[PDB]
Amino acid sequence: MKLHELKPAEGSRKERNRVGRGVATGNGKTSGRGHKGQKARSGGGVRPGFEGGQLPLFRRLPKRGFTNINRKEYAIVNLDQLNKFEDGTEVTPALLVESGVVKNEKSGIKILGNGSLDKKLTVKAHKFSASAAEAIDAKGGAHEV
Amino acid sequence: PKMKTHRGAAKRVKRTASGQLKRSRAFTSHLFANKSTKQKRQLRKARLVSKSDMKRVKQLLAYK
Amino acid sequence: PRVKGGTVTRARRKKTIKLAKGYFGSKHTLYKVAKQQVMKSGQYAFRDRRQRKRDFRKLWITRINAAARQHEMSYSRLMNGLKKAGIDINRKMLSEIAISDEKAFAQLVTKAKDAL
Amino acid sequence: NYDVLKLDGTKSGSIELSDAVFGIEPNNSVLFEAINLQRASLRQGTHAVKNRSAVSGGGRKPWKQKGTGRARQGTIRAPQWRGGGIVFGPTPRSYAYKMPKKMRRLALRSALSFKAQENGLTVVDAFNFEAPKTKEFKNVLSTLEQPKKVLVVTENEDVNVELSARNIPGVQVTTAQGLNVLDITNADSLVITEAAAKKVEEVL
RNA sequence: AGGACGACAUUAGACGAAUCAUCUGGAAAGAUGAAUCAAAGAAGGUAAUAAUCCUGUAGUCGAAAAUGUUGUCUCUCUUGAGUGGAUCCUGAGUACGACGGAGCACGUGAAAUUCCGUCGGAAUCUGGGAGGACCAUCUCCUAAGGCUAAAUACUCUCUAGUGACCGAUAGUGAACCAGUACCGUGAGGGAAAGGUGAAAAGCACCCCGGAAGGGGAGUGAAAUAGAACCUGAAACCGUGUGCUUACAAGUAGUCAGAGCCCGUUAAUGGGUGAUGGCGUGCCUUUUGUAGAAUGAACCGGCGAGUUACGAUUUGAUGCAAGGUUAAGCAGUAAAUGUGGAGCCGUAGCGAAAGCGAGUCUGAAUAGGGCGUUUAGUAUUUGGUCGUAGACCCGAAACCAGGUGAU
RNA sequence: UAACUUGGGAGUCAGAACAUGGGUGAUAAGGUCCGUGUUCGAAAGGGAAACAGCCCAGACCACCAGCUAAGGUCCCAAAAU
RNA sequence: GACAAUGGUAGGAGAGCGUUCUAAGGGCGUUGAAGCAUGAUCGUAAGGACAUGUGGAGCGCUUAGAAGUGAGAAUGCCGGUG
Ligand SMILES: [Mg+2]
Ligand SMILES: [Mg+2]
Ligand SMILES: [Mg+2]
Ligand SMILES: [Mg+2]
Ligand SMILES: [Mg+2]
Ligand SMILES: [Mg+2]
Ligand SMILES: [Mg+2]
Ligand SMILES: [Mg+2]
Ligand SMILES: [Mg+2]
Ligand SMILES: [Mg+2]
Ligand SMILES: [Mg+2]
Ligand SMILES: [Mg+2]
Ligand SMILES: [Mg+2]
Ligand SMILES: [Mg+2]
Ligand SMILES: [Mg+2]
Ligand SMILES: [Mg+2]
Ligand SMILES: [Mg+2]
Ligand SMILES: [Mg+2]
Ligand SMILES: [Mg+2]
Ligand SMILES: [Mg+2]
Ligand SMILES: [Mg+2]
Ligand SMILES: [Mg+2]
Ligand SMILES: [Mg+2]
Ligand SMILES: [Mg+2]
Ligand SMILES: [Mg+2]
Ligand SMILES: [Mg+2]
Ligand SMILES: [Mg+2]
Ligand SMILES: [Mg+2]
Ligand SMILES: [Mg+2]
Ligand SMILES: [Mg+2]
Ligand SMILES: [Mg+2]
Ligand SMILES: [Mg+2]
Ligand SMILES: [Mg+2]
Ligand SMILES: [Mg+2]
Ligand SMILES: [Mg+2]
Ligand SMILES: [Mg+2]
Ligand SMILES: [Mg+2]
Ligand SMILES: [Mg+2]
Ligand SMILES: [Mg+2]
Ligand SMILES: [Mg+2]
Ligand SMILES: [Mg+2]
Ligand SMILES: [Mg+2]
Ligand SMILES: [Mg+2]
Ligand SMILES: [Mg+2]
Ligand SMILES: [Mg+2]
Repeated sequence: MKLHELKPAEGSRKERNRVGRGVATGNGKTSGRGHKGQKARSGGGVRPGFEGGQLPLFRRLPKRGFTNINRKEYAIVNLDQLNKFEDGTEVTPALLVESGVVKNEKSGIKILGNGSLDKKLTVKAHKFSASAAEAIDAKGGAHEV
Repeated sequence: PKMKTHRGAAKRVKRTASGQLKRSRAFTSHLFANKSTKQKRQLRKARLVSKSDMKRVKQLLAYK
Repeated sequence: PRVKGGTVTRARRKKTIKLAKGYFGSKHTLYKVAKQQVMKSGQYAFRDRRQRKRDFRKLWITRINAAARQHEMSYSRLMNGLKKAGIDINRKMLSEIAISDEKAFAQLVTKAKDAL
Repeated sequence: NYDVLKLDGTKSGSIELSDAVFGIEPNNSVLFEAINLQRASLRQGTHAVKNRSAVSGGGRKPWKQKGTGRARQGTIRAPQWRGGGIVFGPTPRSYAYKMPKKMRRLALRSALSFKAQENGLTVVDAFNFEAPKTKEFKNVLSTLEQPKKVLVVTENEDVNVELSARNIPGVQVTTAQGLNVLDITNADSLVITEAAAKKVEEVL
């Protein structure tokens, strides 16, 4: 391409709409605000969620629950994802991270049973679903926490 | 600057897999002698934030 | 960058003023009142293009009426007779004929009367 | 396969350059975004005006709200006033933005491939300049039969080549690491040493 | 606390390449032709637009004197380790408590951690403090004495530069003898106002006039550039005139139309208009305005949805079960390289423990809620929202510090 | 020949007359409050002298062509003394 | 080729005109740029040319980019003049 023949990708660009520039635009004068009231004013309009004095939804409804200070959450790996390692592989958290199956380890690696395992592996993880452990064993492999 | 979460709403909802907002139920605080057994039993069950309310409040929970 | 008012304003207003040539006094001189008058002129011209067709048909009808009465026939009965005779000459042409060669119009009148 | 010429124009040999760098179909969408991005990044953005708060004076109400027959006014520096504050207007800001690295690399490869396909790619064995001489570099360009706008690419900073080409209108000098979409696209022809071409091929 | 010597830098400067001709023109840098330098084609000036005419630029050189930063000598100061556990020391009206306040993102709260006033008031290495009331255990520390560069903030100022910043109603209030003139007792408020020409060559002399002013003559490319002297729009004011008008009821035009006068971007032309039809300005605001509701004397200039950061959606593009970097560092204030900390996605359900393609509810393998039975992510155009004055102008007022009893 | 779903953007929350079913008022109001329809609002054109809301009828632009609607045809003023 | 639609306020959607600046390309200009003035010119609109006079040195065009981008009204501000 040449600097005197530049062309943006079709549909990538659109000219911004300018209000208050005459009647033919269709946004002259009141500039799309209609006539009068709070919403016609510079800076006007109520808080999002305000309902004009009707008790708002998030005050008529009640609060629920608490957050556990010691909450644990595990990086999850399913069997279908384990299917990428060569049979006989020793799958470990380090290998999962390096291979890019797991990005953030969180509180540790849990193996879950979605999909089908098609390889024999020795899997080391912090936790296993009952189904995940059963599938790993049934494919001839082994698992350890 | 960053937009601020509405903390009361955040204390009152949870986002579901499809992006909806699970909510608890009004009329579940007191005066249970004035509501029928069936009323209270069914008020025990959570609902979702309605579509019409979502139009109004969705930005309050953008980070939720 | 800043865009100063520049020349566009004067060019646009001058065009409206030139369109107002011949108007009375301030109306050929001042942009605001010239603009208003040119707006009125456009609206009037739009309306009068349509009114002109009416006016000219009215003129033709009046002249045809006069010619028919000279032949002892009303406009209304002459047009009815021409219709029943199958003659499709329109009012403009009938008027011009009545003006320009009376013998031809008399022949048309006789055709109408025979059809009636 | 591309010819490798000597500064006198004769064929020193041949070189193999990956078509994955010089042989791709250029992606014009990505190339346009890259060019726009570079041009935006060059902007200084130092522009400002004085709003009604910033203009000097204007504290007091010019005359009482009612009774005088005049329009109500609140400060002599309001925007409709001659000498008043500007409504909005420029305010200093950066225009630079980013695109994903993969898109940067794709843009560079697209520009280089466009040169290769337009036949505006010339490979030279080396620049053996010991002292800076604009006249000698001009003669070398003429003997290589180059157009007015030439981008000269060395492997690393070549002081004598830079100094010899610096004053020639339309001639820009860069290194393999310094290649950018604006320079490549502006140039009509690229004159790249064999070492620089190999370095570029490694990088991209 | 000093001293000697040296280096570098700042405060003046010096050298510094290369073009001639003709044409137009008042003038050449323009055009044309033929050359030349370039580590110099940054820039300004010169009678129009110059790499080669000037000032310069690249590059190189330069300091009597003062100042600054530094190096080496000198100078000054100065011991450094281990073993032992008998005794001794290791910051007191302190720590801490109660009450009243304050500060901690934390509004007194279950309120740790930290300060102030008032009152009370420890222990001593087998000690003391902390790990968000509190106790135990464990772990980490060792208060109630002091000092300490750098990375960070800012710009009245100086030097060298930069700008998809302004270009005389803009840009500083101030391009100009401006914080002036002017206003006010005072604090304080606060303007307007740039342009002869390349060169002043700035009109010798004659004529009307008291002068002002003018007509010639002359200078100049131009005076029709003659002193707020480049250009010179509009409102407004005059002189002349082609058509027209003194029986007529007019939002002033429009459509029809003779007569008269012209002759163009040459088009089934231009100016005028006897007479006929039709016809109550514009804006705002209204159920509805010719409205006797609002606004504008006229003309000109100026005068109102913006930008930043977040959110969301749509379009675009790259990559894709992946996608993407932030600060930082390098780079030319660039592109860009590097940087994987972090963020989003790849799994949901539950208040939670937790379980997991399921989970929660439930005594239930029942029923029901939310889920599973692919697509995301980064940047960006558009739309909309949030935080910001957030489209522009307008109160009456509130608070703070000053100035006034002429 | 529409309809529904999802998502982006709105405006509107002063309504009027007329006809008709009713309340109220006095089988008063160009009154007031509901139901139903039309028109105005946001609709120019023809008729009702003039006359948002009545009657006819919904203007993409041009024509010195034709047929009709409401309403009209002695003159103003087109068409039947 | 046919035949269907095209009144419209708030408002939504689309396509465009013109202004200043920037980038690249390609041009114009003392044999006269911009500006101004006049004309019987062209385009569906915003608007675009051409000729002549004035003027005296700067300015188009193409593609893309960016905005202090368009005024008739605010008892608007400043100036000039009725
Ligand atoms: Mg648009
Ligand atoms: Mg509209
Ligand atoms: Mg308006
Ligand atoms: Mg709107
Ligand atoms: Mg309004
Ligand atoms: Mg209202
Ligand atoms: Mg509204
Ligand atoms: Mg209430
Ligand atoms: Mg309870
Ligand atoms: Mg400008
Ligand atoms: Mg203007
Ligand atoms: Mg007045
Ligand atoms: Mg200003
Ligand atoms: Mg010199
Ligand atoms: Mg020289
Ligand atoms: Mg010469
Ligand atoms: Mg206390
Ligand atoms: Mg404690
Ligand atoms: Mg304590
Ligand atoms: Mg604890
Ligand atoms: Mg420090
Ligand atoms: Mg000026
Ligand atoms: Mg000023
Ligand atoms: Mg000023
Ligand atoms: Mg002048
Ligand atoms: Mg007379
Ligand atoms: Mg309305
Ligand atoms: Mg009223
Ligand atoms: Mg009146
Ligand atoms: Mg009013
Ligand atoms: Mg008035
Ligand atoms: Mg005005
Ligand atoms: Mg806003
Ligand atoms: Mg006294
Ligand atoms: Mg009524
Ligand atoms: Mg009423
Ligand atoms: Mg009704
Ligand atoms: Mg009507
Ligand atoms: Mg009528
Ligand atoms: Mg008929
Ligand atoms: Mg008649
Ligand atoms: Mg329409
Ligand atoms: Mg229609
Ligand atoms: Mg729109
Ligand atoms: Mg503007």
